This record gives sequence, structure tokens and C-alpha cells, in this order.
Amino acid sequence: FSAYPSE
Amino acid sequence: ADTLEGSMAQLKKGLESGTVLIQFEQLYRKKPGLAITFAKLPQNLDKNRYKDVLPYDTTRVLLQGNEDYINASYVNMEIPAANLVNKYIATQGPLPHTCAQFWQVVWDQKLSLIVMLTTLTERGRTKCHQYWPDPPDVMNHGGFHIQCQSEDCTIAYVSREMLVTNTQTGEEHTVTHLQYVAWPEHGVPDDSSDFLEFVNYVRSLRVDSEPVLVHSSAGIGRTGVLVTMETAMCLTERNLPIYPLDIVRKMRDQRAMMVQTSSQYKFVCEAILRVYEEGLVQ
Repeated sequence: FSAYPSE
Repeated sequence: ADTLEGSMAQLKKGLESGTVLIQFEQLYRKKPGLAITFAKLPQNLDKNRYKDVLPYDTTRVLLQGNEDYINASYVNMEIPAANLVNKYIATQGPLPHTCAQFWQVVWDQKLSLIVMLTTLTERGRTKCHQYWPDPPDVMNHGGFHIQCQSEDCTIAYVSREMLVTNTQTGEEHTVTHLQYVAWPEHGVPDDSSDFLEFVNYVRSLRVDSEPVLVHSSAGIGRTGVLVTMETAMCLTERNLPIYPLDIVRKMRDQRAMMVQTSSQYKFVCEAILRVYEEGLVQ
């Protein structure tokens, strides 16, 4: 499960 | 506190220095002490689109008479001097196996407005499941049939009217669905004037006392920007002070991480100032 990407 | 005028002086001055952005970077993303338990249970882990974007237990949306988990949070923005509360349900873009719970929330609360702030895909990856059918098809989700009765694209968003029919009972419910397609993940709107027009259009479509269901991919970044802006618009028109940091903190006490990036916060603060100034009469 992966993190919400940020830039 | 203070006044609208002084709060905007404070915001313009702090944008200039810029203490506004530093105080944003200092703000917690998740309120310390607020329990997050259900979202991490084994049967619920893959019901979260992103591992780190989870609802607090206290503001988690429950399905009526139904124990199924959904990654969704109640977010209410009070304007107490106006005896006003703007209600939202802030949620993620549904996954294939969470469309049933998404539409159950809509049915449970007979929500007549959904605001979707994402495209379905970005750069070859899926950001939201298509939880409605392309007209004229009919979709089955968890004992609701969904059809799209109308679909019209504008520049910046798509306006859809949807019919939700309960398979168990035969009842019907209509929902307006606005998909803002000109706003990329972890970014600002492609056009600020289209964004502001869209927010004021959403305000005009509110039904009294009914939450607006707002979602993006994770349901925190672009949703947080929209919620902040609607709050600010209400405050400006009532000549009440606007503190964007208080607004973001208040959202984050109800759903963690709302307003994802510093650029997004800078964008909404500048938009707030713009609205105040071009509306200002001597």
C-alpha cells in the first residue's frame, strides 16, 4: 500500500 | 477576531513576509491524540486508496444499520457569528470494491450534490474508479443501480445528472455530479478564475442543511482547497474576519492532512485576498 504522492 | 479589514491586512502583510507560509508548515497534518483504529483493521486496509490518508474514528462516516467501513469523514465548517454551518462529507476516490459503500452514503443521507475534484486517471495510473456508467448504460453497485441521465462538458468541469435506484425497495434519488477535470493531483487549479466561479456555483447548488459530498483521489488536498475557499467566501460576504490558518486547522481536526501542499495553501490565500479586494467598495 502506497502513500499519497506529494510533488 | 479583529475585523475582515484587519484580517486581510494581516494576510496580505504575512503573504509578503512571508509568515503565513511558515505558520502553515508548522501546523500539524494529523491532530495529535485523535484515534485512528477502524481504518487500519485487516478487513479495511485495502479500502483506503492511500496508506497514509485515513479517517479519524470520531468523524468517520458510518453507514446506517451497516457495519461496512468507508474512508470518509464528516467535515463541518461553522461560521458562528452568522449562525451558519457548511456541512461536507470528505472522502477518497472510490476503489472498485468500495463503490457500494460510496453509493450507500449517498443513499443513506439522500445527498443531492457530489463534487469530484480529479480526473479518473493521471499519467497512466488510476486515481479514481469510474463509479458511474457512461450514458445510457446502467451500473449495479451494492444493490443500487446508477444511470447518468445527462452529461455536459464545460471548459473546466463536467456536469452530470445521475439517477440512483434502490434495487431492494424500488425508490429513486437524483444527484448532481460535478467533475472538475482541470486540477491535477498535488497541484493548483489550471485557471484560478474557473476555480472561483466553480466554487461559487457549488455554493449556489447547496441544498439547505445537506452535506456536499466532496472527493478527489485521496480526498484531502484539492478537497481542502475547495472547503477553505467556500468558507472564506461566506466570511467575506458577511464582513467577518478570515484566518486561513484557523480554517485549515479546523478542517484538519476533522480529516487529517486537508490542503496538501504549501503551493495549494498559498494559492487559496491569494485567491481569498483577490476576492476580498475586487469585491471591496470604499
